[PDB]
Amino acid sequence: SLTEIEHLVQSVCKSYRETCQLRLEDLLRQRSNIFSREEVTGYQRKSMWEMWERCAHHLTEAIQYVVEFAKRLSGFMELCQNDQIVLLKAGAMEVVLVRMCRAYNADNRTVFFEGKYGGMELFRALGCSELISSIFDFSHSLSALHFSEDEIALYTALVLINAHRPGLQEKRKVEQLQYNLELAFHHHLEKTHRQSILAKL
Amino acid sequence: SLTEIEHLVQSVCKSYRETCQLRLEDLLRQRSNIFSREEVTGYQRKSMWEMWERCAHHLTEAIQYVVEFAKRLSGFMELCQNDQIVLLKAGAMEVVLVRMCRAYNADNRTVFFEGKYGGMELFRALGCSELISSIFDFSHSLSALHFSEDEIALYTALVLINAHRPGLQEKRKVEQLQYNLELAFHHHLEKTHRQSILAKL
Ligand SMILES: O=S(=O)(Nc1ccc2c(c1)N(S(=O)(=O)Cc1ccc(C(F)(F)F)cc1)CCC2)c1ccc(F)cc1F
Ligand SMILES: O=S(=O)(Nc1ccc2c(c1)N(S(=O)(=O)Cc1ccc(C(F)(F)F)cc1)CCC2)c1ccc(F)cc1F
Repeated sequence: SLTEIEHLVQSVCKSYRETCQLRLEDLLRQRSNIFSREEVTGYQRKSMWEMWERCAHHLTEAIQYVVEFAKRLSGFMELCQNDQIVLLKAGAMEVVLVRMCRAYNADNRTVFFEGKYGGMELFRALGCSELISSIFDFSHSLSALHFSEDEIALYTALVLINAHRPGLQEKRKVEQLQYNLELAFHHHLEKTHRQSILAKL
Repeated sequence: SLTEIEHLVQSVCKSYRETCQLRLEDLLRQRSNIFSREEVTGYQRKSMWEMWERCAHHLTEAIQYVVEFAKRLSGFMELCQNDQIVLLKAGAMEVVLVRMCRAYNADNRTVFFEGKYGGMELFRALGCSELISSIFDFSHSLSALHFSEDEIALYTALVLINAHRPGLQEKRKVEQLQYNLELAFHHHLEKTHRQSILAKL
């Protein structure tokens, strides 16, 4: 449990990288590529039905990739079908949300969506202004932690692999996986000098 | 195709009745059982996260029952796995919405939700006031058609079994199912003297 834990970090990070939808360098570069008023207006003039379809498609894709990420964690495939589903039900949306913070630009308060960056107003046709502001505020406050890629990988791993979830058959097995991931997270934070973030999550 | 079509109506209606979540008589009776201010306030004070969980659970249940209804239609099981999924993806939410009109009371503008009736304000914590009003307006306008149970059964059947859906392997097979359901719908409307509704949907 020294080279074993160092392989778990390498593994979690690789599983994350190969199941992240977008490469970070493209997300950062594309910050300058902002939707015009004309384009934003095009999205706002879409019917409530059309927009919900579009946005539901993207969410579904995002969740699929989170499933692929979960399957890639050591031990996740060894859980009974009930537990796999429970952990994904309790964890997926939180992982999508943390993953989305990468696509959020706190400087101008925009997100990457369908190839360009735009603000909350993009989603006006959905009729969820309050919900969308709360999603943006979450991203905003999470972006102030300046999470590295490797940190997202390890942290989203711990979000999914949570033994406290209601409905779980094998609490003890999940506890072991969780514990190994906790060791992995805290180890990588020690070597990178980033222990300070533990207090503020 | 006279006793055959009369058996299809009986069949569709029975499949609907055994996959409707709530009996209509209970829905109508429970119209008088309205949430108090105290109870409505309890829902509004729930966090955005808590309410979304609750409402997502109910939606998921509603969709499950719509799946059971689809499987119960003659020919639906005979479609390849791709087509089954396509038709459910394109149709489910529309069926949920039509089914929900039964739980909507146009007289006081309330819906049945978790055991009592309440208005739009129940869902304030979700942050989707615009979306929720559009759902209520849909129910409102649909409730003015005064759809019988048998009519919902046959109409929701035609919503799902639509050959025009993008992504379909066996367009010709779905066309045959659709056509039989169209015959069944129009037949039942003839015998019940309710041809007038065809113009206004
Ligand atoms: O390409 S996206 O679909 N763009 C995007 C970026 C931000 C948002 C939305 C969509 N949407 S959406 O409805 O089309 C899909 C969506 C994404 C995330 C969430 C979240 F609440 F779980 F975070 C909900 C819906 C509205 C909420 C904010 C995307 C999805 C996941 C991700 F990690 C990054 C993304 F850019
Ligand atoms: O017991 S319900 O869950 N109560 C109910 C009645 C009306 C609504 C909601 C919930 N919700 S919800 O978010 O908790 C579940 C939901 C139900 C229907 C739809 C619809 F848009 F597809 F119609 C969306 C969400 C908000 C929209 C209006 C229910 C679900 C389906 C149904 F056909 C009848 C119901 F009463």
